[PDB]
Amino acid sequence: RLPFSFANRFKMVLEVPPVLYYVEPLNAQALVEVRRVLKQTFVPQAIAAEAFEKKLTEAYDFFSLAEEAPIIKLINAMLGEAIKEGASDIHIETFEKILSIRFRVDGVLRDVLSPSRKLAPLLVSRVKVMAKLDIAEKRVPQDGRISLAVDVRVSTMPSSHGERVVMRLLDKNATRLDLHSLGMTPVNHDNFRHLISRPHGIILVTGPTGSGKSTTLYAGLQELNSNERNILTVEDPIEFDIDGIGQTQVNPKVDMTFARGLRAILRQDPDVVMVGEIRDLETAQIAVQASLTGHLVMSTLHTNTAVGAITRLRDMGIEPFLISSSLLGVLAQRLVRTLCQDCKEPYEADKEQRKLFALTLYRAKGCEKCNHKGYRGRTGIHELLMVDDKVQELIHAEAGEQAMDKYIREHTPSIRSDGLDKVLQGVTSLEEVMRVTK
Amino acid sequence: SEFLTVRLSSEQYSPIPWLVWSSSQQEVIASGELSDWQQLDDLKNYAEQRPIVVLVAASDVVLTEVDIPPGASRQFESMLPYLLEDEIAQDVDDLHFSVLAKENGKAQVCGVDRRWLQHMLDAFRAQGLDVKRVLPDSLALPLDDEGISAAQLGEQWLFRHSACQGSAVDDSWMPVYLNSVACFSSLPEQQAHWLSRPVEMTMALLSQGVADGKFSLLTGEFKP
Ligand SMILES: Nc1ncnc2c1ncn2[C@@H]1O[C@H](COP(=O)(O)OP(=O)(O)NP(=O)(O)O)[C@@H](O)[C@H]1O
Ligand SMILES: [Mg+2]
Ligand SMILES: [Zn+2]
Repeated sequence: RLPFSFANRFKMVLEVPPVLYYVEPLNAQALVEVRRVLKQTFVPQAIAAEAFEKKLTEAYDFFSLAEEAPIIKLINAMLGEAIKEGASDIHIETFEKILSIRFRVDGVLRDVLSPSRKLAPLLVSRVKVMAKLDIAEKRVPQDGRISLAVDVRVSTMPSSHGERVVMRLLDKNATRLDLHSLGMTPVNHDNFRHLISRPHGIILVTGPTGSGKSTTLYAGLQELNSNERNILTVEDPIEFDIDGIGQTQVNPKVDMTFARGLRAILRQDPDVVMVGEIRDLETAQIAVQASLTGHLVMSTLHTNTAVGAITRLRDMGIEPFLISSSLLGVLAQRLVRTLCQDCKEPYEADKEQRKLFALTLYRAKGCEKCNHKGYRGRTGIHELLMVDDKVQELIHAEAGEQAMDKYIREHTPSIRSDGLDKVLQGVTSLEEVMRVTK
Repeated sequence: SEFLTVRLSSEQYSPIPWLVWSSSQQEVIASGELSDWQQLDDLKNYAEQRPIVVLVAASDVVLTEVDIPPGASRQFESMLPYLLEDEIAQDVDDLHFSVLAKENGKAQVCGVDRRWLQHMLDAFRAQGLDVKRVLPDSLALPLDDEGISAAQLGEQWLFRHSACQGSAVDDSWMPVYLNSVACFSSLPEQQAHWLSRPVEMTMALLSQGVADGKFSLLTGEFKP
């Protein structure tokens, strides 16, 4: 959104494929200025003075509780557990002998609990009342809605052993970045979901310029974004505003640096802290001391590998002992352009290509839909280094990159391996994986 | 004699055209395109021992004219952000300004986001690449006596209005923006008097202008 001062002066409003409403005569200098600020193309549309002013004004624990009404608390705890685990849909299904509940987390179904079958009608009744549905009627499908900032869509349906309930959990916030939609696998997302959910420790997202490290951090903060945690951040600059998280901007006009901004944040009694990046030792020292004094710290570095981030902390001047005790994990990340689904050409891989993995892969080609590239959009490929007992020892002993890479390959997949899986799925080309991976 | 010209923009997902021009031979020695900012390491091989000139996209830059208050030419640059404060669509403290020219009672200004310019220089410094100059891509186009010089680069139309004034606009709303144009590329299906000039590769055309001109946004705080 433009500033109100600028929009009111030149008679130009932005309302989102972004539309730019304007009043004639159009100013060419001001039109370029809007393009500069958005960093995105738009569609100019002419409008009369009276309709413009109206557009301007309108613009500016579940598991423990199961062993023990009591149903009201159970369903509320279940919904809280669903949001915790990051479930899209909650499935309550009644069979002959067994009552079963399942979440679908990032497309993958999962068994959460199988309570007593006798509770089946009570769970169906409670969920109906929350969505203003008919309690007595059990022979037809009933659909309703609830607001809890979660907007749940609930659908009942008749079955042979009663009724089957599904609750689709959707966030009303349209600017929510789903970490799985960005490209993380269910296993990578769970492991990263668990890592950022820890009470204390440093987490680093690393990669070169344009690797989507800021976008991944933002999605991580949005997932944690709760009233039970105090989340704050120092940025240079603030990429975009997340509502609920207190975002401080680095300002050289008052000598407000990353280090000085980070110190000020630590006196605000935070739970989670996010530093734009750790460029110098001064900022690194403070981030390490924050992690050892009961704060979860999140930041970034511009290293090519996940192991390079540990070496980078070593080189800046942080003592090995302090790195081992503080570091929870490193997320190496790259972006790969997704193939155009309309014009992607299949081809069988040769012997040299099969060494990396009839193996069918896909090529770029191109058409008018991609115009005329062969790719349309991007997606992330990842390598999540998890600091466990044996990694802590290797950092302390200073085993080096060579010996540390050996152990890391035994447990965590490479960034290329994650990329190659997407080539098999037909999401991106092998050329694009080999481009960004060295 | 030889130098590498690199065309960057605010969009990190967008391509980065580059070209090695030779003023000694008047020829294109090497040419290519990075897909993302993730390939900045690939520029090492093409740079070797050659000056690097960065062409920032004119879309990511404010090029405008302002009146110098009478008898305040010596203190003008300090007053520059406040005079343009109403005419830009963000906090003017964020921008880094460079005076291109001072003539009569007016001054030619070029503004760019400070953090972006610093971040671009830090990206090249991390790769061992030393950026010698930074200027708007549009101002590297040649001046024509018969009209506004134009050239298409990617899915954008570069326009140089005068010596210090310029712009870059997307194809989709290029015709609406213009409301004679000497064009150094294939003429579009748009627009308003388009004079066809001999066609050249845009990055090669820009590189020839880079060799002629002395403009640079590496001024004040950003001086080497
Ligand atoms: N997973 C993704 N899928 C599709 N587009 C993405 C993804 N991540 C980032 N992008 C886009 O690509 C651009 C680069 O992302 P960004 O998060 O700025 O990378 P970065 O590495 O943090 N940049 P920098 O801080 O300069 O190193 C942004 O403009 C995003 O809109
Ligand atoms: Mg970033
Ligand atoms: Zn296509």
